[PDB]
Amino acid sequence: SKLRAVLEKLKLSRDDISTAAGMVKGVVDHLLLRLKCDSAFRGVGLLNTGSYYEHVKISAPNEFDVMFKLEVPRIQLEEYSNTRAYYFVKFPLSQFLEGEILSASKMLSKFRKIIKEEINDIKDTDVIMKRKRGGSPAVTLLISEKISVDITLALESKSSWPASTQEGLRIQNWLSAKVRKQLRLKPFYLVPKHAKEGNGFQEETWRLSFSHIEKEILNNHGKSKTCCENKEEKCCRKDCLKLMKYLLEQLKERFKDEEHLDKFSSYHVKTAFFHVCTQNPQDSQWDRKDLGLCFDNCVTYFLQCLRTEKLENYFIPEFNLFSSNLIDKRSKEFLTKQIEYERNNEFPVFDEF
Ligand SMILES: Nc1ncnc2c1ncn2[C@@H]1O[C@H](COP(=O)(O)OP(=O)(O)NP(=O)(O)O)[C@@H](O)[C@H]1O
Ligand SMILES: C[C@@H](C(=O)Nc1cc(Cl)cc(-c2ncc[nH]2)c1)N(C)C(=O)c1cccnc1C(=O)O
Ligand SMILES: [Mn+2]
Ligand SMILES: [Mn+2]
Ligand SMILES: [Zn+2]
Repeated sequence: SKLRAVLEKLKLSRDDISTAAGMVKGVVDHLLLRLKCDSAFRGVGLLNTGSYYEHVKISAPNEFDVMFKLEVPRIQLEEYSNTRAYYFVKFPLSQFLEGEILSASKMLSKFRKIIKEEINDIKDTDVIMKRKRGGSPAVTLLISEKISVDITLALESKSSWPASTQEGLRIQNWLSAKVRKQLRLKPFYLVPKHAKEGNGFQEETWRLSFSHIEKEILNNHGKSKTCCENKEEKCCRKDCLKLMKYLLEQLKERFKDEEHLDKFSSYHVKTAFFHVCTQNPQDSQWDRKDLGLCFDNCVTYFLQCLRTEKLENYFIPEFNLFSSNLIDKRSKEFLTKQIEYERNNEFPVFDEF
């Protein structure tokens, strides 16, 4: 009942949703219209993604994610240095070429410059652009000093997914082989997040994103097509993800003056959650009346990922989110220590008083 009380606190206010939805749509639709007036971005379209649109945003509707997608015909990908997730793109767009290479940094720079200029002309609403966030492919706005919106430029390809995904998306026993085939016929996206190059970055490179598929999975998440559509099939999958997100969010807030938790994000618990869904494919393994055990399942799986330093990207199995190339052993051991403490003491970080 403690966890149910936490979930109640984490629910979004209907009034907050109403106000935030109206503000975000108005700003983003406006910016989409304006971007379409530039010769480079004339074909851009909108794709809403991330936790708000997955219905697993917690506490307040104060952070939205949207892709501004662009279909570039005759796209040719080249994997960057066996990184599995990062690619060169080979091809109004000549302004972004460096050779035959379509430079991710050049496109993102112009994207940001246009948005910056357009929000300066917005006089009816309080809209500012936040300082660049290291390693982010997004341009981030703050509306009314309270609502953050991450706008990510994304190249769209309707080609077959890259070979690094061949063994990913292992949903056959959970969501079915038919659905896996259907999802892999959808487009994929490249976002301007650059591969590491020594102490710097390979500024021409793009990164694969399957944020849209993650949304498809979370909003059609049951083995039963009617999971969570009736009183007899309410599962606790989304509640477990919300609780894992809150656990990480609260620990990051508490330990914010440490650096050890700075490299963890909600995508780590999202990825681990998808793996637990693969391991537990039946809706009967996610019964509402088993919330406590299901959440403990999720926590101990995440702990094992930290201990083994293994957290495969759900779509790209050879991309290890917990590689020591990305996160120090010391940082993973530190997070392990804090989560173990929370588990062993019935999650005091969840308590308001
Ligand atoms: N490390 C990553 N690798 C791949 N995709 C990522 C990564 N981080 C974020 N994304 C994608 O970008 C989306 C938006 O990121 P973010 O706003 O951090 O997460 P979120 O899922 O919306 N959770 P939150 O906003 O904390 O409630 C995620 O849902 C992912 O699809
Ligand atoms: C680490 C970094 C990052 O790598 N994000 C990322 C990586 C990839 Cl590969 C794809 C996409 C994507 N695909 C579609 C839309 N966005 C995003 N990050 C998590 C953020 O900057 C961040 C921080 C706080 C809140 N929100 C975000 C955010 O990203 O929304
Ligand atoms: Mn988000
Ligand atoms: Mn975001
Ligand atoms: Zn369900």
